[PDB]
Amino acid sequence: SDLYLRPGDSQIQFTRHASDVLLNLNRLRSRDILTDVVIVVSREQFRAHKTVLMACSGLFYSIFTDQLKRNLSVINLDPEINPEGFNILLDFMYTSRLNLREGNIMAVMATAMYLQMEHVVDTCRKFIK
Amino acid sequence: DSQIQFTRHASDVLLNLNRLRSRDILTDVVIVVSREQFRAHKTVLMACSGLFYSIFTDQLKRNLSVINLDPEINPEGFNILLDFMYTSRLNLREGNIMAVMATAMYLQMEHVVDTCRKFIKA
Amino acid sequence: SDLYLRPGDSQIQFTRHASDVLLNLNRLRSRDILTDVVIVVSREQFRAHKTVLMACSGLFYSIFTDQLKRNLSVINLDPEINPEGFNILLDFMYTSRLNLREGNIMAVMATAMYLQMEHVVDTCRKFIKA
Amino acid sequence: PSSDLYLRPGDSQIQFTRHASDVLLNLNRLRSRDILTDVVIVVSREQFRAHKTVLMACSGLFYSIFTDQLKRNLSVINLDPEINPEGFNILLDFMYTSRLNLREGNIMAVMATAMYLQMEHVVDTCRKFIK
Amino acid sequence: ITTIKEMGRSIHEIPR
Amino acid sequence: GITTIKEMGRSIHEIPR
Amino acid sequence: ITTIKEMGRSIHEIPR
Amino acid sequence: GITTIKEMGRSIHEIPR
Repeated sequence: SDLYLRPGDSQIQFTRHASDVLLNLNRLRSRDILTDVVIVVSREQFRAHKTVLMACSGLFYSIFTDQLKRNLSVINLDPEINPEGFNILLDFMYTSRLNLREGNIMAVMATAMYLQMEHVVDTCRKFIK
Repeated sequence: DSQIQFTRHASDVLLNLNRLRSRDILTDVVIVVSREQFRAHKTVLMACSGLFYSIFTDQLKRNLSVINLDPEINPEGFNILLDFMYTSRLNLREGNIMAVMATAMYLQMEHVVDTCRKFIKA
Repeated sequence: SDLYLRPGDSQIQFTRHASDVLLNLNRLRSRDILTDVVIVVSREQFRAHKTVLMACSGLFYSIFTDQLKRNLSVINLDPEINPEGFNILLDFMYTSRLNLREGNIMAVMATAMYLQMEHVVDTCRKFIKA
Repeated sequence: PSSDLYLRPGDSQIQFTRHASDVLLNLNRLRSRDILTDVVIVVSREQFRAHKTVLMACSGLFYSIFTDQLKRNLSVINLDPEINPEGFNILLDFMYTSRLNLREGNIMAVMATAMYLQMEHVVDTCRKFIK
Repeated sequence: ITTIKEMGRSIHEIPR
Repeated sequence: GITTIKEMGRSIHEIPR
Repeated sequence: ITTIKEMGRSIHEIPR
Repeated sequence: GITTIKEMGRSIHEIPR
């Protein structure tokens, strides 16, 4: 008898793999491990990973797709950008959770507009209904 | 007061992360396996492999761009596990299922090992 | 009576104009608009405006003013020049921001010597010490 | 501690506050010396050599022309005959100097030329000026 | 707190 | 031919806080 | 020649 | 983090008249 390993071609889909990757990406961020860029927003600094910023922000995609800034390590945003709004959206990029409260939803939305996070803006538009 | 949860966000981030690898964008390490090489992101490799998490946290071994795996590691087995880290999809081919399982032990990916053990039959 | 306008002369100084011009030049550069040169630094390249390069670098001014080298399209720097050092200096030219991270301070400084950017050098010595 | 002559400010960003003004002045010196100028603007009887990049930075009209592939390779631009060569010369100096010089009897010209060149921020500063 | 789930796409799709 | 499985448990180690 | 300062934006912003 | 410094002096060379 043949103890052969199964019929053959097979594929396994790990449903929660995407979530566990992102959670671990945050743990790396929260411990400042392999953070490769510091975002300067109105003299207040935020460290993050360039790849996560590109995946989420259409703006950070445009920025680090460009040769000048692709391999650099500092980005100064428009000084009008609210630092609180950016910090709320950076936590969304890593946790899938958007922590908007009443009073800062207008700042969170207009900052998502600056970062070219198109789908996050629309979810705020419907959240005024 | 409120909070919104985007259920497929993590899935969208991983897809975009694989698109960056696909276009070779901000890849910061090459993994040499026997003859062949594999470009990837150190952050994705640390998120998924207990072994890669171990080097890239070591102080001296943080600023290195070429990792050489042991010559015994099968490139075809590593490539299957690498595509897994970016896609949640582990493709066990006709003749690789033992290699993929073995490489996963080397990479300290204990959960993928445990899943294949429940899968292997004979 | 008369609705005459100003009965004399006056000059309006637009602060942040130069800051706004350079940002737009940086945008034109980021879009490969009217870039007239690529700077090859070892295994790396950079599109740029020869007008911006000449403004900031003694070396690029010395080259692109020469009648013979005026209409050059590709400039290969010395193979010793550090690309990450030059990358920081080209970024500075378009932003007014010189980022000296712990990795490559001496690299940024050395490349600024090579590029005849003596004012940047004198500022690294001014603040960075040992 | 003292045995280690490591470069003291580890990570630092130096903001050269006047670097923008310095770059724009040197662009103007290159203009005055006709160095790497790529276009001549003909305003009625006079001619103005300039750099298209500085023109696109400041003018919405020049940005719109030098933007489609068909027109960014043009050597000679003829402004409309109505455009005052004096009014244009004042605005062109503003592009290279951040200084808009308004002598008596030119302010309406500068404002009208700015509307032509689609420099709407200058135009609005002139509206504030009259009033 | 109010927790509202969103089943749609959260970020843009980086092209191939 | 291409039989697929869904594993819904954790796939990778959890990087500690 | 009375000078006047102007701290507003002087020219349009070229999109990224 | 990154220590920010202003520099009010001339940043580049002055192309002569």
